[PDB]
Amino acid sequence: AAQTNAPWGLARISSTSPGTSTYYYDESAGQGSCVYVIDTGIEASHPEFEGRAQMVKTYYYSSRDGNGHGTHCAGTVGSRTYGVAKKTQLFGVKVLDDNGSGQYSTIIAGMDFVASDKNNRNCPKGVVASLSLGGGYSSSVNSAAARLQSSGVMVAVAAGNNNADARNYSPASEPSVCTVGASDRYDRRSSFSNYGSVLDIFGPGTDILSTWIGGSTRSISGTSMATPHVAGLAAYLMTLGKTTAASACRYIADTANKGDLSNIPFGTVNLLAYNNYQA
Ligand SMILES: [Ca+2]
Repeated sequence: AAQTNAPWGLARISSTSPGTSTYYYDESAGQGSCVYVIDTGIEASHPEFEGRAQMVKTYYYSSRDGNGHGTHCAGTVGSRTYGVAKKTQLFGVKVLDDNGSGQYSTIIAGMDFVASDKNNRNCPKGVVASLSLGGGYSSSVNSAAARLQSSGVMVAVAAGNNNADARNYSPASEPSVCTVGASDRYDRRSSFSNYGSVLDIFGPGTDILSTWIGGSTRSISGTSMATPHVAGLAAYLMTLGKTTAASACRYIADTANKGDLSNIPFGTVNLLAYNNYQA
């Protein structure tokens, strides 16, 4: 399949080179996989989701995304126009309030919720979780992310936006998950992206067009935007049978575009997520 005039980040993850605008992907498009978006919620009624999105848990008085961030992330995972895995099922877990913040205890509870809830969902090709959140180092937050990954979910987490070593942030610093840095359309490390030996992969994170609340769209930037590109890529690859939840991060790193990013500090991977699709 070919989607012309796609958002630059979609075009980038199916290209060996920057500067193109068509997204190429196998038409299976993540069908039969599931992605949990653990964030501010998802505006499921948005047509871009085509009935494939649903809120499954909230820790607040409503399950509505009153912020937009979770809707944007979900859109990069799996919206029809802005998504990597255009046929995946999307499940929203609202651990962040409408101001975009959440207590670590609530975030931990939402991770444990996903580890159990996947047993209530039909995801024959596999389960992914996209965590575009984080704060300072917490061993409890890291151990919750580790449990989620151990349960058989491919966990993708944002590296953080501190232009610092991700070793000091959670869940970014949990070794066993897939920690995602951000790049821009000219293949630079995004100025704000964290770095360090705990990163597994980079994805597009600067000026990312996706869905927003009120049935709208907008471009925004962050490692929060890079993470759902990798989560959607994992779902896509698991539907194609190329990898499994336990192996997807390594598979993505093995098949990534290698050595092509600028402003990568010594000791940080220079790997950019790539779907290797050959039509
Ligand atoms: Ca890792």
